[PDB]
Amino acid sequence: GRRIQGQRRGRGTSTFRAPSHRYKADLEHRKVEDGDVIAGTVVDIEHDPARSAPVAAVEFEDGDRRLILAPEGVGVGDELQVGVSAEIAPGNTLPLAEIPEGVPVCNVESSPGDGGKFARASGVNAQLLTHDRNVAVVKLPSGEMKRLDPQCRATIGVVAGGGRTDKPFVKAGNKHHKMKARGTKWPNVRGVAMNAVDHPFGGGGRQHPGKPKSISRNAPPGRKVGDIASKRTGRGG
Amino acid sequence: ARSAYSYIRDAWENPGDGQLAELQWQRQQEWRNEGAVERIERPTRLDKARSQGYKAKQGVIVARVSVRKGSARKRRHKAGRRSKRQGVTRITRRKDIQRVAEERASRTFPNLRVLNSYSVGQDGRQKWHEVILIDPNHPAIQNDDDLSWICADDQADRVFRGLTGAGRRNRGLSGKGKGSEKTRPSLRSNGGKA
Amino acid sequence: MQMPRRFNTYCPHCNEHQEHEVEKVRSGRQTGMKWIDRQRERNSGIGNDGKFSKVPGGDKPTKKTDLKYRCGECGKAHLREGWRAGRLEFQE
Amino acid sequence: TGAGTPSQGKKNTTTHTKCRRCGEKSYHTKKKVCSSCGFGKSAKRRDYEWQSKAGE
RNA sequence: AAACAUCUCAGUAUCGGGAGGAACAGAAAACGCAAUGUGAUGUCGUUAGUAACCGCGAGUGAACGCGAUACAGCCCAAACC
RNA sequence: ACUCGUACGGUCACUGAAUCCUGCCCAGUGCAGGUAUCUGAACACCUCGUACAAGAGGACGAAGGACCUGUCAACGGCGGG
RNA sequence: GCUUUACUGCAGGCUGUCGCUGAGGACUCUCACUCCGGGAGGAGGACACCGAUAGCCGGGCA
Ligand SMILES: [Cl-]
Ligand SMILES: [Cl-]
Ligand SMILES: [Cl-]
Ligand SMILES: [Cl-]
Ligand SMILES: [K+]
Ligand SMILES: [Mg+2]
Ligand SMILES: [Mg+2]
Ligand SMILES: [Mg+2]
Ligand SMILES: [Mg+2]
Ligand SMILES: [Mg+2]
Ligand SMILES: [Mg+2]
Ligand SMILES: [Mg+2]
Ligand SMILES: [Mg+2]
Ligand SMILES: [Mg+2]
Ligand SMILES: [Mg+2]
Ligand SMILES: [Mg+2]
Ligand SMILES: [Mg+2]
Ligand SMILES: [Mg+2]
Ligand SMILES: [Mg+2]
Ligand SMILES: [Mg+2]
Ligand SMILES: [Mg+2]
Ligand code: NA
Ligand code: NA
Ligand code: NA
Ligand code: NA
Ligand code: NA
Ligand code: NA
Ligand code: NA
Ligand code: NA
Ligand SMILES: [Sr+2]
Ligand SMILES: [Sr+2]
Ligand SMILES: [Sr+2]
Ligand SMILES: [Sr+2]
Ligand SMILES: [Sr+2]
Ligand SMILES: [Sr+2]
Ligand SMILES: [Sr+2]
Ligand SMILES: [Sr+2]
Ligand SMILES: [Sr+2]
Ligand SMILES: [Sr+2]
Ligand SMILES: [Sr+2]
Ligand SMILES: [Sr+2]
Ligand SMILES: [Sr+2]
Ligand SMILES: [Sr+2]
Ligand SMILES: [Sr+2]
Repeated sequence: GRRIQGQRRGRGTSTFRAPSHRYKADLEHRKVEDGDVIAGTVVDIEHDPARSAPVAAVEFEDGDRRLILAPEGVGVGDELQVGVSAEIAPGNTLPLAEIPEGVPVCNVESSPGDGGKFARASGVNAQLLTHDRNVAVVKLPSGEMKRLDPQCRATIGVVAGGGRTDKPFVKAGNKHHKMKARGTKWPNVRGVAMNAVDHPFGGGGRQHPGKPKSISRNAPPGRKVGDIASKRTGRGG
Repeated sequence: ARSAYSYIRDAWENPGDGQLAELQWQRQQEWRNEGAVERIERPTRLDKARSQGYKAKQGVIVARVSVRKGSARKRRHKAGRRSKRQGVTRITRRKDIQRVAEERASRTFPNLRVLNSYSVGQDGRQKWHEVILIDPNHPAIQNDDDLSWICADDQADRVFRGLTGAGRRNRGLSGKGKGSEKTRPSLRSNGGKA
Repeated sequence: MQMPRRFNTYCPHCNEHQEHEVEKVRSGRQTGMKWIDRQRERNSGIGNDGKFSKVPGGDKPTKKTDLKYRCGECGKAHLREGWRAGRLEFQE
Repeated sequence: TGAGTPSQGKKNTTTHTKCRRCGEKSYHTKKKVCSSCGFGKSAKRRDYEWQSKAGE
């Protein structure tokens, strides 16, 4: 047959790329020698096209102007701190080790110094649970218990823009606008609505997959469609 | 008495034992950080180099080359083929890696001509060979009784035409009798069946 | 059908009638060193392997007797044409 | 709108132009590659054995 | 191959790289008319559709030797300096 | 490539606004989990065979399968008497 | 051209084995190798990646 859409994606052609030339910046934590002698002032709150959430422009003591992943409750004029000795308040960044247990955090690093990987989306937050000298236990937004190096840096508080998902798009036109700001091909044509040549589910007098949808983890690209390695399906049981 | 050279030779008969083992373990670390073709002031295997024609003289250059290990790197057939010509994974190329290495080296030094080459080990993902190249335009060589032969016009790009020792072996030209019916005088003249 | 385990008949070796013992031919084990075995390895590779890609044929509804006739005095055996028989049980 | 006559009216783009190297009107001014001699693509001159009968 | 998969078409068409006036080969870890014999290498004639291969099908297919052409044999590495 | 993205994400699919609802079936097929025992290749190992090798057999046994379980807004099914 | 529990194969995925690969049926270590870090250094570690091969699945493809 022909390659399915999922295979066209990987070539990274314009149609599937994210409008990167329009993106502002990557909200990675600052790199500090030590001492925590780094503080800056929130000079402005901006819109981040890539995340549909707000971001804060900060001016640091040493003259560095950079955008930061903003937690909720951060405003212009406010002073932020980043370091081991940083104070324990919303908007500040410091290693998990220095963070007190039971404090909601965001933009948590995976490996000390990477800049933050976890909990960066609208209104989300990781929950620092357990401490230690060798392992910091964090509960990620998905509910998973993640064991992290206590040296991994994070930002106190939850990500700004929460509740974004609580309101429906109402119309296609709204979805449309959002999609134009992401690396995504939209709208979506169902597999069963295509010709046999274009998808495992195409073809047939009436629409219906001519096979079970749960596909094996080992299936090759082009065949891995539908419910991938589902441990179960439906709502019952 | 034994030449000092015979000691380098003897060490290399078992590159995985003795001091040589430790040298390689150390060296390869540096080699892995070097490029595809690195010119070097002196052969790692002196005995082998001199044995192959190397001389400490102007116009004689030595370069180490690394190449990715394994079989062929082929793209599967887009157009119809019979089971036989559908093979993709276990099919290997016809030129050994030493030969590929000799050519890359010669491309790097467009003006020099490949004289010979030898192996200097490998790790799990690549192989290294050192290549001796000669400057056919340098008078120190045009006047050498043992190397001036490589200055002839018909010796230009000799490596690309299989005129190298590694080239000749790979073309099945070693044997003078049985087995060379389709290799001598050339693979092409024998319809490419060797 | 029934079959006598032993009986008098002609032995093409002694060249005279003598008692024979009848036995069903038991398959001998292969060595894997015949020319055909070498050809299979030699000619099988990537893709279809011609004859070496074919698999075991079918079966006839009834097979023919596959017996050995052993002379009771010279100890040598001879073979005979077989005849279709659904079953062959020896008497004694 | 038909693919024929009506769609021919929209054609006013310049692509292939006189090539600096070979002189043929085959230098694609958008790709900056000559479809006839290879200028812009290769130092060597564009050539192929299929440009003639196999045994000639 | 009166289908077709091994096989065939064929190492052909076509592609990448490279030399010359011609290329390539070439002074035996050869041959093995087994010898008290030949003596670098191409090529031509023959050996021969022979040996060998092969759903042992269709088909594929040498070599030694012999008769010719032309003939030509040398240089390193190391030992010792 | 997705991605200057990180589960309020984005990938893969089905249905197709709101409203009231969405029953029964896990035997077959699919996916996933488990698995005492059974089965399960190669290398290494052991016995036989070979002054060696081919080879025959053995022991061990991964995924997988047998077997058990979960699962239908998973393929689908919901009859005759 | 298309389909599939048609024939035969081929990609691809999972899995064992050998090489990369080191020291003291379960284990410790660091020195290759991998990852994080501007750097110091940290995490991991003879595994993983990669080469080879074996078994299973394999209309994604021929
Ligand atoms: Cl969305
Ligand atoms: Cl060269
Ligand atoms: Cl019988
Ligand atoms: Cl002779
Ligand atoms: K064919
Ligand atoms: Mg960022
Ligand atoms: Mg867009
Ligand atoms: Mg749709
Ligand atoms: Mg349609
Ligand atoms: Mg299809
Ligand atoms: Mg439907
Ligand atoms: Mg419908
Ligand atoms: Mg010739
Ligand atoms: Mg035919
Ligand atoms: Mg036939
Ligand atoms: Mg042929
Ligand atoms: Mg011969
Ligand atoms: Mg001399
Ligand atoms: Mg509709
Ligand atoms: Mg990196
Ligand atoms: Mg098909
Ligand atoms: Na060169
Ligand atoms: Na063969
Ligand atoms: Na025909
Ligand atoms: Na046909
Ligand atoms: Na055949
Ligand atoms: Na004679
Ligand atoms: Na069922
Ligand atoms: Na058609
Ligand atoms: Sr980043
Ligand atoms: Sr970074
Ligand atoms: Sr369908
Ligand atoms: Sr239900
Ligand atoms: Sr040249
Ligand atoms: Sr073969
Ligand atoms: Sr095969
Ligand atoms: Sr039958
Ligand atoms: Sr239209
Ligand atoms: Sr126009
Ligand atoms: Sr170009
Ligand atoms: Sr050309
Ligand atoms: Sr002569
Ligand atoms: Sr509805
Ligand atoms: Sr089931």
